[PDB]
Amino acid sequence: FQGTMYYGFDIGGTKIEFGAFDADLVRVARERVATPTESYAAFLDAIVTLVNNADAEFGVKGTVGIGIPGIADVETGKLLTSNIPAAMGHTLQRDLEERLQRPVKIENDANCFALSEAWDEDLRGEPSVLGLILGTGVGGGLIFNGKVHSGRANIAGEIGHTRLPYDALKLLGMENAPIFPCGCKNSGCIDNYLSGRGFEQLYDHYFSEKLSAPEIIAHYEQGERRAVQHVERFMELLAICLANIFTCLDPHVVVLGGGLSNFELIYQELPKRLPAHLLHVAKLPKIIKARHGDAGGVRGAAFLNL
Amino acid sequence: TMYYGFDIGGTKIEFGAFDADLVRVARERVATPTESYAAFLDAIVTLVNNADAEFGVKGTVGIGIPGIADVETGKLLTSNIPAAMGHTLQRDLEERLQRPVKIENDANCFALSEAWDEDLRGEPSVLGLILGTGVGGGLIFNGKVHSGRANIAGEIGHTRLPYDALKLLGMENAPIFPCGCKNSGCIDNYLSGRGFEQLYDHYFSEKLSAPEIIAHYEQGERRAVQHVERFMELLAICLANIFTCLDPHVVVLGGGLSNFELIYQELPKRLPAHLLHVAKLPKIIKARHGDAGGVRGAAFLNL
Ligand SMILES: CC(=O)N[C@@H]1[C@@H](O)[C@H](O)[C@@H](COP(=O)(O)O)O[C@H]1O
Ligand SMILES: CC(=O)N[C@@H]1[C@@H](O)[C@H](O)[C@@H](COP(=O)(O)O)O[C@H]1O
Ligand SMILES: [Cl-]
Ligand SMILES: [K+]
Ligand SMILES: [K+]
Ligand SMILES: [Zn+2]
Ligand SMILES: [Zn+2]
Ligand SMILES: [Zn+2]
Ligand SMILES: [Zn+2]
Repeated sequence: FQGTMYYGFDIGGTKIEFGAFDADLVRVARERVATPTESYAAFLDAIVTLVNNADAEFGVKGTVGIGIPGIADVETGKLLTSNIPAAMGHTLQRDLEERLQRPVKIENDANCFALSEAWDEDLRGEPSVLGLILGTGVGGGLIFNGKVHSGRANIAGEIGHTRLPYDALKLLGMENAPIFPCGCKNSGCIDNYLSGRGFEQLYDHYFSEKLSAPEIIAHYEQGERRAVQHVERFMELLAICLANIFTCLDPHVVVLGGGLSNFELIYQELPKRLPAHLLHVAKLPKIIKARHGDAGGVRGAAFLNL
Repeated sequence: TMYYGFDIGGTKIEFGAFDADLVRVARERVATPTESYAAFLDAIVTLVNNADAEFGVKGTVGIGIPGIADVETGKLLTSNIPAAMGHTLQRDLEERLQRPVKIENDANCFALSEAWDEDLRGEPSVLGLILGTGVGGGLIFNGKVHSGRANIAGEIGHTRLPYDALKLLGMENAPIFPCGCKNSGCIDNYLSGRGFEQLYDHYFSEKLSAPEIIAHYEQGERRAVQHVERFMELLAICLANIFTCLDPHVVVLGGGLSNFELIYQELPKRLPAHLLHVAKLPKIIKARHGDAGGVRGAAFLNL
């Protein structure tokens, strides 16, 4: 008999990342199916397919932990997923507990990322860890003394739904700054600026060409003028926004995840640009790239059931 | 054992002595001597010696300061006390008083003492907010203060106005106030009792005190009513941003402006529009130890 198997899902806009971990926490399955962002019955279908297929492959009933890009209402279980309008308002935990006939744990994706990153031996004893996801949206997971702070209403770490601070707006032209609409239905949330999507939207606003983030970064590496101006602006915008956040939270370690965390220039430029925007006595946190690559979410979700 | 706590203020120095059972047995209140650093130091030193002489012992010394002691050098950054800026307070006092001294941020001390109240025992998180000469925060998670990598945790006063607050204040026409930290537009200069006054004076060109403006508001005077409506909305917008980041279970307000009772009625009404749809309000309460939370938290550093 296989024993206990822990399944984790990291749900994104585009793909559902699935992982199965055995009794020793060795990853023994890895799947990536398309995220159905049309039907909700189909979104459920994808999740449900993955668990049953894995059930049949190892011949067990795995536990199910799910990391979602949003929040499950603490009273109703209904989802708020700002960059997934498909899933908005659904009782995901109950609906999956129905279809799968077992308990399901649901947590925010950045919380799961921060939890798994902070449980690494090098970080487990740090007094605080901030996990930041820069993907389709901007999300945070807050760990204090090794325990996730999920907040009054599962909102802790929702830095993506804070508005651009004055010094960022000044950088972007003040009354001429682009004010992007947000999936939360507010406007000017940093979710729409510091994410990989926001990086792209800012380029398009200033330069009127809809390039992807990888394309803009390749142009930057060739020293192309528009991309260089964009990247300079973006690095300063990211430093200003993070300096504000760090003046509030003052984390010991910041771990970055999501697609835009692979832009290596970030780790060189933040330490240079942050000091101007921090208090005189501030000391920089250690700012590091995710140590589990793109798997932090899957692992943290699986490990909810530990 | 006698435990001394000092809460050092923009305006005044609060002193308290707690006996072995933690009963408050001394209370003194001197003005904060913010002209000279010699005079600042002297006041603290006077209060310890006087209390030493009165109870005939050498009590422990915990101090809550409106600022940060550099984690590496011990030098102070006190944005609204230019007198103390740059000084090695802990070592200077340990010299003059010939015993160890603990130094912590004033809002940290306030939050710690408020969070250890029986009513708040077991809350997963507490945010203590000081709205005084400046704006300060103390973050408590599972009963323990998070002081941060460099003793900056909870420095929400030195975050800049968010876009929705600037829009409320006129965007490119919004007043951008200079800050004691040497940045500009920090909320320290807007949501504090001082900032409340500076916003009134910017819009109405009269330098009234916060109590005077509030009294005029209570009479229904037009300028004060406009100001208070603007202020309440500004406070809700700024705190909604902060609560979307921190999502605290309980928010305890302290400092002079926490006595403006309208705040407890208006925040719950005005916060929801600016929070996420699934946000639930934190319990928003007035300090349960009145003006003593800082003194008690400071004293109890040495517990
Ligand atoms: C209220 C909300 O929906 N906030 C979400 C936040 O919960 C989430 O952690 C963050 C990052 O997620 P992503 O993997 O890029 O899709 O995206 C924000 O927009
Ligand atoms: C960098 C700094 O000086 N920040 C301070 C902060 O540490 C402090 O908690 C806050 C409140 O203090 P107050 O009782 O009004 O005099 O005032 C802010 O200005
Ligand atoms: Cl004060
Ligand atoms: K989060
Ligand atoms: K603080
Ligand atoms: Zn938003
Ligand atoms: Zn190209
Ligand atoms: Zn400041
Ligand atoms: Zn008057």
